[PDB]
Amino acid sequence: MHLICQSGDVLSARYEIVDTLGEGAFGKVVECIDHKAGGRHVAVKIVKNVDRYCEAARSEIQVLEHLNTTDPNSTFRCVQMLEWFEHHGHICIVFELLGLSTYDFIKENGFLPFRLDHIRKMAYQICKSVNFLHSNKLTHTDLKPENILFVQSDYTEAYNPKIKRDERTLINPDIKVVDFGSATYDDEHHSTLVSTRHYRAPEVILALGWSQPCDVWSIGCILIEYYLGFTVFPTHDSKEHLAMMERILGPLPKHMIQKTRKRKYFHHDRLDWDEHSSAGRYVSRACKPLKEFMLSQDVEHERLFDLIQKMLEYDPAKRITLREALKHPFFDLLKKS
Ligand SMILES: CN1CCN(c2ccc(Nc3nccc(-c4cnn5ncccc45)n3)cc2F)CC1
Repeated sequence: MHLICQSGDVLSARYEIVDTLGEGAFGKVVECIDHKAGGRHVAVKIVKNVDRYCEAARSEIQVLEHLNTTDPNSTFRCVQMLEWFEHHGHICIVFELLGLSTYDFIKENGFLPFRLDHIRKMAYQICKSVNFLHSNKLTHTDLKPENILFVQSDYTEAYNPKIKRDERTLINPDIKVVDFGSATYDDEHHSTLVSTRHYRAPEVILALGWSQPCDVWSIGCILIEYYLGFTVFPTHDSKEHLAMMERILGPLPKHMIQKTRKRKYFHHDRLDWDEHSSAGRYVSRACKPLKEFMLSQDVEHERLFDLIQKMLEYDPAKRITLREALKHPFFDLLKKS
């Protein structure tokens, strides 16, 4: 992989590598000068030569040709793919250049949460963009802070004596959504497993089928991370996740516990869980009812926490849609002149 990129390398006799932006399971994204587009800077994703990622990359291109044709102005803030190509048998996708991820900024800002007026603007653009997928019979399936990128990443730094550390604040918190490698059409085959551990919806964990709603869950989880600076679901393990869900959101619905073919996770009608074990005590300590995480009782926090609660509905049918989410009172303050 690194054998196929170094600063100075030229790709498709067009793109000159100046910087690695970041790496991942997929491969790496590099910043390039495009010599045949007036020296415009672009991001190029170089995909690991594994069929798994090869397949993912190829569908990502078909989804983005679709989204780009449907929204040529990029009004719904999906990342714009400019073109793609092959370099030593690795698939390469060229995008408009974006800054670092909402995850990166949190991490670099000392794992501090975003301030609320930024969460509102970011939550809206995430909901508008992902709803545009939902309007076009697509589910992203893999929403997480890492896959939400800032257009501009520039920030001011200032010492907050409220928290006794230096705090970084975005100038422009505008975001776009990336990684359509896992995006599935309503008419296409649905994988048994989708989404990253912490942002997996309960319908997905319990193998009850999934669709647009499994995205709304993930967003719910994103907005908590932004509010706190850490996930409220810190775990790799499936059963542990449901146990944390139970402590924060309350008991799983009767019908979902009934219908699930993953009966490994249940003992009659309750989660098969020794609360007095390694994972057990950890959950009792690390989790509490959702509303006990609110840092303020200010009206603006409660209306955010009402949306998060609506997004974390256990039943995907009842679960608020993003068309409704965009109407929620939390966003009234964006629409005031
Ligand atoms: C530890 N962090 C270090 C920073 N990393 C990082 C920062 C900025 C971009 N930029 C960029 N621009 C346009 C498009 C894309 C993009 C398209 N598709 N994808 N897919 C997955 C991830 C990014 C993108 N990325 C890229 C970076 F990797 C992430 C990992």
